[PDB]
Amino acid sequence: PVSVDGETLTVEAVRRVAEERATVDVPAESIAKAQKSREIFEGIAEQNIPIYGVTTGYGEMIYMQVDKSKEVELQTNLVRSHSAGVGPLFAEDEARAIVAARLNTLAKGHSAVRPIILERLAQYLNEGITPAIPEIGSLGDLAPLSHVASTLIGEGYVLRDGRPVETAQVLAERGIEPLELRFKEGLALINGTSGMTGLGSLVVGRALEQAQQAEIVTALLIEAVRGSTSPFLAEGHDIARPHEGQIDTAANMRALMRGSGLTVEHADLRRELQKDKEAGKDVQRSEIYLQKAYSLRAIPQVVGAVRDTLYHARHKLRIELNSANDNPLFFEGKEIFHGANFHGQPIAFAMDFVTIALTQLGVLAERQINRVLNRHLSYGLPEFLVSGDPGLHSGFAGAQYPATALVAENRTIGPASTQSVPSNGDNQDVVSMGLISARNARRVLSNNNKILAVEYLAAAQAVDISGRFDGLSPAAKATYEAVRRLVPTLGVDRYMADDIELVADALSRGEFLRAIARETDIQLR
Amino acid sequence: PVSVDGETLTVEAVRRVAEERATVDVPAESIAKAQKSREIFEGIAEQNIPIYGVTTGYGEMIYMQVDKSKEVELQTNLVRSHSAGVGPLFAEDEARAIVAARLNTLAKGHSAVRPIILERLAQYLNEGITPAIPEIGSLGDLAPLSHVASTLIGEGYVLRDGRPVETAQVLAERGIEPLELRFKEGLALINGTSGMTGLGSLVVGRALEQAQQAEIVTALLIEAVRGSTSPFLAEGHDIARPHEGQIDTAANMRALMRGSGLTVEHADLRRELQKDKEAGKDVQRSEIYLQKAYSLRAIPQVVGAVRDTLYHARHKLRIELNSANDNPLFFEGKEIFHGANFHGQPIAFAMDFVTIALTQLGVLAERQINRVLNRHLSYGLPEFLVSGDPGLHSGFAGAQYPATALVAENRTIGPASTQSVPSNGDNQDVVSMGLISARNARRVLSNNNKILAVEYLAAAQAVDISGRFDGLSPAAKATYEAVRRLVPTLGVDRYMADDIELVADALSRGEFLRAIARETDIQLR
Amino acid sequence: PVSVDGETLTVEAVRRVAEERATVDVPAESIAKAQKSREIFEGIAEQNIPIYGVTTGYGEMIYMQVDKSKEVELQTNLVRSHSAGVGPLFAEDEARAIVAARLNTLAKGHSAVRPIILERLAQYLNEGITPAIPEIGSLGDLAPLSHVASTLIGEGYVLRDGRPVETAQVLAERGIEPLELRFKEGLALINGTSGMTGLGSLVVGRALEQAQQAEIVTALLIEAVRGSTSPFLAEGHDIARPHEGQIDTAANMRALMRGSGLTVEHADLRRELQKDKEAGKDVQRSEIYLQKAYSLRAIPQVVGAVRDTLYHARHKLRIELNSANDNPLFFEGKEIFHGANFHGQPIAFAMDFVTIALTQLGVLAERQINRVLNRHLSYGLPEFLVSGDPGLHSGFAGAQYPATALVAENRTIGPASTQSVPSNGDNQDVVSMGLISARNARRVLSNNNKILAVEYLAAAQAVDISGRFDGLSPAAKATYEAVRRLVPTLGVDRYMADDIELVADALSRGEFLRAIARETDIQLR
Ligand SMILES: *N[C@H](c1ccc(O)cc1)C(F)(F)C(=O)O
Ligand SMILES: *N[C@H](c1ccc(O)cc1)C(F)(F)C(=O)O
Ligand SMILES: *N[C@H](c1ccc(O)cc1)C(F)(F)C(=O)O
Repeated sequence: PVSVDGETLTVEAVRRVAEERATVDVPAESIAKAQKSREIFEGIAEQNIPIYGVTTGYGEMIYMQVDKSKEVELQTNLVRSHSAGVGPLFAEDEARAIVAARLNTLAKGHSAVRPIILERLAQYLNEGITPAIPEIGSLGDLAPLSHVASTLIGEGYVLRDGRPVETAQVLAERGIEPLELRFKEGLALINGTSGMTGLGSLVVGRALEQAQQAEIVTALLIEAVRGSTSPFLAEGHDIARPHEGQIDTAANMRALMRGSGLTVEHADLRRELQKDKEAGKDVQRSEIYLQKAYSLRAIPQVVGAVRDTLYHARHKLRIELNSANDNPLFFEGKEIFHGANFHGQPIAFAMDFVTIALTQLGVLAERQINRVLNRHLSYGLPEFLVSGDPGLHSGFAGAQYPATALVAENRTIGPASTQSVPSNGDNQDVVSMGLISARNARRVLSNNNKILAVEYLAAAQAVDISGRFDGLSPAAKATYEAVRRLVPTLGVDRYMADDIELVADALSRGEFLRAIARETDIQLR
Repeated sequence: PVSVDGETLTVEAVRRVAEERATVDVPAESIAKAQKSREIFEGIAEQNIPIYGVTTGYGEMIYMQVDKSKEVELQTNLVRSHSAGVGPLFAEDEARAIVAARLNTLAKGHSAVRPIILERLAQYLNEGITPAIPEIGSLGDLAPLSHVASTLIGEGYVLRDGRPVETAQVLAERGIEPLELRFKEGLALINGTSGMTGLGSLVVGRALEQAQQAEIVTALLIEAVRGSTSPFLAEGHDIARPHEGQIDTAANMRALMRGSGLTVEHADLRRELQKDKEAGKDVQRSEIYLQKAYSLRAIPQVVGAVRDTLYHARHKLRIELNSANDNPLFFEGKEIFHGANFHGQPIAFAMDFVTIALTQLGVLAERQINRVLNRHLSYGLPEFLVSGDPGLHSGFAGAQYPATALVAENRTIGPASTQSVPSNGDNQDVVSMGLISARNARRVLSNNNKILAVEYLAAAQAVDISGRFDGLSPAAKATYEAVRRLVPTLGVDRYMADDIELVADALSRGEFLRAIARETDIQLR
Repeated sequence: PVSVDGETLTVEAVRRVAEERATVDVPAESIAKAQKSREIFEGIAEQNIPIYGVTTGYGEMIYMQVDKSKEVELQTNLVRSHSAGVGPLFAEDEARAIVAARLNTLAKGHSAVRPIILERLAQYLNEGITPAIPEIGSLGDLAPLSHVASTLIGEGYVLRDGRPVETAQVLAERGIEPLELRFKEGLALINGTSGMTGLGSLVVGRALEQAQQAEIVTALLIEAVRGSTSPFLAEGHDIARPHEGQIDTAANMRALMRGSGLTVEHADLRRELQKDKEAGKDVQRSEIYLQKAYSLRAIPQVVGAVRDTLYHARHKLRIELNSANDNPLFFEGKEIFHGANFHGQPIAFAMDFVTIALTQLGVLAERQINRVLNRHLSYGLPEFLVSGDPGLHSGFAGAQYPATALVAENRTIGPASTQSVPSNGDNQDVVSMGLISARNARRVLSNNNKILAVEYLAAAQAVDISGRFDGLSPAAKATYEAVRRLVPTLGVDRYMADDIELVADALSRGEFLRAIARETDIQLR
């Protein structure tokens, strides 16, 4: 079970609830802290004193004072008038992550909402009731969260087999009686960063697994091309350049290639090269390369930088997940806090940074593909990995194009966290556009799986063409088998699309990270 | 019927074939010119002389000389090895536009393909056989066109109710015997810009209708707010600043508001303002604005600039549609032309420019929405168009957000025509990424319909709140009725998403352009 | 004196050396380490053992084996052939930061450089010999570092009065004998990230001061328009949403407005509303805003997010400064390390994020300017801060434009860390472009000072027009006076460009941060 206590929720926890339908539980302590903050708050709203969104209009219309006698209407009109989302609907897991983020937020106890709201949200998650949430509308997350809030009151739509269905129907067929929003409840359900933070959580968690799966195929490729292990030696990172991510990537690369009979040690390389040099020449040519190209050597530095960005994003997301990103807020013994914790700037930036970092991860993976397919660049491998008569067959020549194209495409994706546009009578004069940033990172993550899919297939192909299977390390063999289990060796030319999408789906499921765990002792950071 | 003669095909013609399933016909003359270019070419290939893609390997593997005895295999291996597309599938109309563009290209007669290829392509279009074409893979359009070529040989997949189905099955169930590719036919079917040019055609055609529909709601809005007609007077454009698009937009605005009883003439404005000024004051305040804000005045200049960009794009597309964008090429009495007419740079640029122009069209539409919803900015209209008790009801306050958000999103879309990345052993060292550019423009076009949807609804709402219906011009009344036919006046607050998507779908169908044509004499440029 | 030991250098220290010309000293322990490593390495090189860039060609030409008899020539040809920088030259302070970063890198003792090289770079810094370094060339920093390396051997140019002067002459004048590059010294000098790390250090250090100065004006503005203090209450951050930067910004704002007679507490706002309301009916309008717009309420969340980004960048830069970003590397008792520690991905990413963060800092400042100039949003202040008769005078109307334009300009600056382009026979197939990333950030930083300059002038003007000087807090009176000491109150309209440039310059040297330190007891985070 996952404890949604507004204090200890983690990015991985969110993914379990969202992706693996893990049961959720709001601890008694959170319910208690919620019921008590609600109790006090109600006594305040009963005196009809000015409170944003409770006894006043919303946004710019805050100058409008509303009498407590309207309590339920004010909250309902809000949820309805703001359910203005457009575009595609979020997938089931994305919608669950968002709902989980809003629940954790309210579970912190400063939102002044009745316990049944938390209970009803936890119920929807546990009973598989997923709101239909359109992706566009959030300025950074009113619209998206309004569609969620709608379902709690028997309105809006819920997801069922990919399509939206009236909430009223699904609820009636559940024996669940919709709720009636009271003081501040409508506002609290929609005034937060749960959309960008929920989706961001999924993206960053998966981004880290992608970094791992990139290291996994990179290792296999390095073995298949008989690269040097020098670039990954601990001294060059742990000692000479202590960036956390760099140290982690190098450690993972050393572990992945451990036991390989194909990789080369620097000592052997220079000795081999030394034997190759004559004594009378001041300058002489050699076919031996003491060092390989950047794409097969600067891995610790590049993927490591990506990891650093991802670590920073996860840290921000963890703080956010367990924060009262709502307004106004309640603190026992104090005036009602009127601030802007609903402003997603910290997540907007974090996700924009993830978009950039993942784009470079893809750039690296595509150049490695180029490396293995180019005869002048690959170590003893036929052009474009053609196993038969080249020219007559193109081998992987056509498969490189989608990878190359996705790099160009990811590069057309610009930062959204800096594109605020003033709205609502200039009341919202500076916003974060955070959910766009999150959707941007998701897109790159998705495109990267396709790029990586081509690389995984190319690597497995490089293995059988060279006849180097037996030399592969235990991990490389596991990776190879995982690919071959999905797609066979490329003999004559054939329709490629199905094979690529098959491997890319596997990557999106973390299937290669699983193969390593299930087939080796290796523990990847 | 649409004549696909490789000489006179127009962007509108492509849309008819693609969107309205208009019958296609390859004229006897084109078939003749095709059979004759094929005849001669065959005599050339029979001498086993070096010809790219016919008797040699493809791309970098052109150094590989292939014997004519392989004819069919070479062409088939090519189509299969290059069907490496990934991502979503193009919709039925998009796939039809692409196929139509490839047919027109071959119909020009310099591709040296057998007539049955043209006949079979025309057959697929006329019989409703739509290839399943994944959107990603083209470097600017091998992969996408390879998926098309696959279906001609009974391979790959075809679209059926949104899903891909094996071509072999569908063909067998059609009594159609797949084709067998011969000398150069596989290469000719995939070596062109038909993907970006086919999709570009649809986008630009629809872009022009969007410009018209933006002018339509802008006119209604100007009437509803009682704006001045001064900005649209012919002298200010036809004489003072002769940009084609500017002249066209102003002419359309004058025609649309013709007969309005709400608009104001400059003469009346200054007279009204003159009566309002005292004689003893050197400087005095007034609530009268002789001029309105840019969003309700710089329409000719802004939408006109958009039109200019769109006119330029359509011109490029028309030239491209009727060009031999293929390689190598055949010209009677000459050596086989080995060039690069498959390079989509002219379309890549054109579509990137359309992406930019349409983004600004959206920027303008969103500020007009802001204009009508802001009490301090709208002419005698309640805040956020709330017809009842503001504050208690938010009216259109929540509806502005998706429009504002889409502007920010369109701004994160960067040019693709400059992002070439070298591939295929540096053989393709400079590409255009044109299909990405085309998909970029499509996205903005799609987002703009949502922005416009909010504006159309806001305008109709501004009409009933002000009680100005009776004053609307014949065209404004037609536009108003068209909206009300889909969505009712906004009384109390209510779920907005459905209403917005309903109007946006209508816009994507050109429903408002239709209302004007069907309800008025007005002829819009 | 700043200790350059390759272990403890800080960004702050880098600035002292670069901006304040603090003296540099390589500690004896570092000299001893470098000496020992040099002697051991020399013994290895003397045996003609294959070592990258010592006994082999460079980059792709690593396959060329060069005899040790060409020691000096090899290192020298490298520096010359790579001194291909173009574009403007870095300023004195920027060039010193680059030299400083390189010196610290070599001082770590893993570069196998003779101690004299450390001594000479130190001497250039301590004696004011500044390399003329072209800003463009680095793929991320060979070209720019090669121009620096050139000056050590008496070649290239030295900067003087913004003009380049042949090094040989300068050294001849100062009485210094150029050095002769020995094994690996040419490569060690140019094979690192000192260009982006040096420049990045200055930028990040100043960016933090810019965040402080943004908080300083914002505090003054808030007092000038009597905004609420509820948004900065500790429990809303320290407790509710503990993002480090957010907590710091709130804490700073709290300290800045302490002792103000103009700011209002939420308790007051609600009491004023409670009284303004006369419970006769349910819904009523009020002129009182219980909460202010985002630009005056979301300060901790937005500037806090910027701080978070800057803290991460500073942390990455601190690690990088004290790293052996060079290749190959010497580790006693171990094989020579052949990796890629010269790859700037970690800093390239870091600076791209700083570019993004600062852009948003400017977006916020520009909207705050819009706030006080717009009569509908200023809260009683005259339109455009005109003190005389509006219309006849425009006041600050024209001054807003450069600020607005700069926001647009900063948004046209895209990430560079993702724009790698393969070069050098594909040996450098994945680079970082980090120096471009650092210059992008410097540009936004510079542009922001202009935006803030207009805001500082507008704030002070608002103080004057409202006659609220006496009600200002101590910090606010100090900020106000600092401005007034440079620019007079705006009476009649007048040329504004000199006034803005004067305050923009004051901001670039941190004069406002200094006024606070000198006039108050406030210590800002
Ligand atoms: N997030 C609130 C809000 C603003 C505007 C509309 O239409 C709905 C909700 C808020 F106002 F911004 C706030 O909580 O301060
Ligand atoms: N468009 C051709 C091509 C190149 C590469 C691959 O793999 C398939 C097809 C061409 F080579 F570029 C050409 O026609 O010149
Ligand atoms: N930075 C080195 C380099 C590369 C290319 C050229 O032309 C000069 C120097 C290196 F190669 F990258 C290296 O491995 O250090």
